[PDB]
Amino acid sequence: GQPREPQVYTLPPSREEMTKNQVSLVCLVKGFYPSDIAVEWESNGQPENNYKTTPPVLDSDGSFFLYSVLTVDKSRWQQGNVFSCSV
Amino acid sequence: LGGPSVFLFPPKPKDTLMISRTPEVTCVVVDVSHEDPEVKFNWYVDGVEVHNAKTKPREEQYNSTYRVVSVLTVLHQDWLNGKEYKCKVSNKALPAPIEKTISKAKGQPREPQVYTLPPSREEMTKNQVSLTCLVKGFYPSDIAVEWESNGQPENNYKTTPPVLMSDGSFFLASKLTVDKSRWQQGNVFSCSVMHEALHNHYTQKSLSL
Amino acid sequence: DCAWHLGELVWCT
Ligand SMILES: *[C@@H]1O[C@H](CO[C@@H]2O[C@@H](C)[C@@H](O)[C@@H](O)[C@@H]2O)[C@@H](O[C@@H]2O[C@H](CO)[C@@H](O[C@@H]3O[C@H](CO[C@H]4O[C@H](CO)[C@@H](O)[C@H](O)[C@@H]4O[C@@H]4O[C@H](CO)[C@@H](O[C@@H]5O[C@H](CO)[C@H](O)[C@H](O)[C@H]5O)[C@H](O)[C@H]4NC(C)=O)[C@@H](O)[C@H](O[C@H]4O[C@H](CO)[C@@H](O)[C@H](O)[C@@H]4O)[C@@H]3O)[C@H](O)[C@H]2NC(C)=O)[C@H](O)[C@H]1NC(C)=O
Repeated sequence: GQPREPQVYTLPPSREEMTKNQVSLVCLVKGFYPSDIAVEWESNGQPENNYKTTPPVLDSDGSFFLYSVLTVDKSRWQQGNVFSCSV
Repeated sequence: LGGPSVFLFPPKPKDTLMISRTPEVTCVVVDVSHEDPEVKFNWYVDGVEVHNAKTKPREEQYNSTYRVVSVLTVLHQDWLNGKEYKCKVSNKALPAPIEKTISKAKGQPREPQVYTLPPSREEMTKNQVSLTCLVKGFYPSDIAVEWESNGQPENNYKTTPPVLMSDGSFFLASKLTVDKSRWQQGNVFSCSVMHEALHNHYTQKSLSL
Repeated sequence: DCAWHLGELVWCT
């Protein structure tokens, strides 16, 4: 098919997850075709490596989506630096 | 060309976790010849032979082979207790009978943590939006995730495979797509999750605008 | 107690 540009959203931790020593930052990448894509995470210019990215899933409109989850010490979600997802 | 191969399947998670459903293990025999369609099945539960398995109708594959299937009902708690299920398959195109064993994964079960996350601000400009149910820290990876609104299943969601986290437990995310206007209305959406480690195998989390 | 999911019984203890 014709290629499709992904929409990329970074979702913050749920107020409910704030009870743990670590929180999850969630990246939703959706509406992409083909299924080959690279997700990177950064905080104030530095690479973040403690993440897992799901394989692409075929979506109902025939594009793919995926999610990437960065797990970070909750200390740091309280030091403040913006964590951000990129393709 | 063969002869046969045996695939042993476990129950669906939803059937092992719901007392109102019936879990079964399924012993599937493929590449059974037309010359020798006759298959003998032996079943065992933790090494002990059982006799309550039932053979399904033989299925013509139209490729010179039949598919021959034996089904064994399992007790919910037996599965969840980790008992071993063995299917032994004999057939004249087989030098030795084939044995296959399955059970629940071995490891300390871990409760999933379930968090629902609203669409991003950035998504509010589109015709449909995404509600995310993040389910993390679970073990083993057998899990059911569904969504609902006002009593009724939502069908328009997709769920990633479980993905293995470094600590040996799993996570996944389920994405429910709804018209931006259904979200705008302030309707309550729920992510229901079934897993062995939750109290009574069930949790539900909701969110709205 | 018991869990229900959509009016179907999940589990009780
Ligand atoms: C002649 O044809 C037959 C039939 O094949 C079909 O027809 C032909 C014309 C073609 O169109 C084929 O594409 C069709 O398959 C051929 O039979 C096939 O042989 C394959 C091996 O040669 C065998 O491959 C192995 O498949 C395993 C997975 O099987 C799953 O998934 C497939 C789809 O992926 C599905 O079609 C299969 O039936 C089977 O489906 C699951 O079945 C179980 C049990 O029925 C279900 O679980 C039960 O469900 C009930 C309710 O329904 C309830 O929940 C119960 O509690 C529960 O137990 C389950 O839900 C089904 N799931 C799905 C998703 O459908 C693989 O795991 C296996 O991989 C392993 O082995 C490999 C090496 O072989 C390794 O590489 C690998 O790493 C793994 O270890 C193989 O891929 C096919 O399944 C089989 N097809 C069928 C339909 O049986 C035959 O090969 C051919 N012969 C010749 C000589 O040409």
